[PDB]
Amino acid sequence: GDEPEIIAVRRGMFGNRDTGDTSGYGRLVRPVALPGSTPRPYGGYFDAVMDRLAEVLGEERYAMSIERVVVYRDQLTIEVSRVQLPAVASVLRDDPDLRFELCLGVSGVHYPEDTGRELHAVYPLMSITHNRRIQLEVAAPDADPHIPSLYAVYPTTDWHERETYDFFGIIFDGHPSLTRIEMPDDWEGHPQRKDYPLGGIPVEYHGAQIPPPDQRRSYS
Amino acid sequence: IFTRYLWAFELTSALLITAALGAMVLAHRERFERRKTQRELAIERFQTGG
Repeated sequence: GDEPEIIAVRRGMFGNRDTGDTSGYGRLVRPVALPGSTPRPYGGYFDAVMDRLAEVLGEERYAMSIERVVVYRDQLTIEVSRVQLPAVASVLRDDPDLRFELCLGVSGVHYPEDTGRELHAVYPLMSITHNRRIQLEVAAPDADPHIPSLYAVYPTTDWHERETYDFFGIIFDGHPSLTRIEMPDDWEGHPQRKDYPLGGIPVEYHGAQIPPPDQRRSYS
Repeated sequence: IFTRYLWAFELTSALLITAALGAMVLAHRERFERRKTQRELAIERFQTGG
């Protein structure tokens, strides 16, 4: 794809998920789109980093692996295609010009409205040698939440792949042991998924109680 | 001890030396079986790590 990545479609003015407190304002339809591919002249060293990545990777392989490049707020995010993640990770880590020796972790985020790409894993990579920073974004469907584990390339991803599996169910296949790290192994569900309820209890008060914030109204 | 039995007293030193030698020879493991130090165990390829 080439259009910006719509993650949610909000209907109605005032950011109201429900029908609307006032009649007549619920007809606005605004898709919430995360930024799409950036025009080629990336700012700063991002342009050099992508030039080197496209040089080390073959043109065919580069096209197959890099789904998108997003330069947002002077930060570079390579939407990498799944499956190819280990290859590009190895290239980034090992290549002298890229040399992103320090992978800082793996963060899971869930986009239940993003069809075919509900689960995203974010790999913040830093190159101390060149003092550079990038992020890799890998998308997996909710129905097939598998992603190639970067354990061979970045051992630090262990306990980050485990944590993101625990909180989102992303199956980092190839991981030495993808067991729950935060939740009990007996736990049911993956808490940080949006569909997973907050699980709070009403706050008690003399003569009343306040339900958890997830049950009550909101205007996100 | 030091007049009538000084000879036995001195030989007790030989007993002690033999005990120490036996302990060292039979029980003291040498360099070839020295357990790897934490420093040594922390570097193997990338020790536990990777």
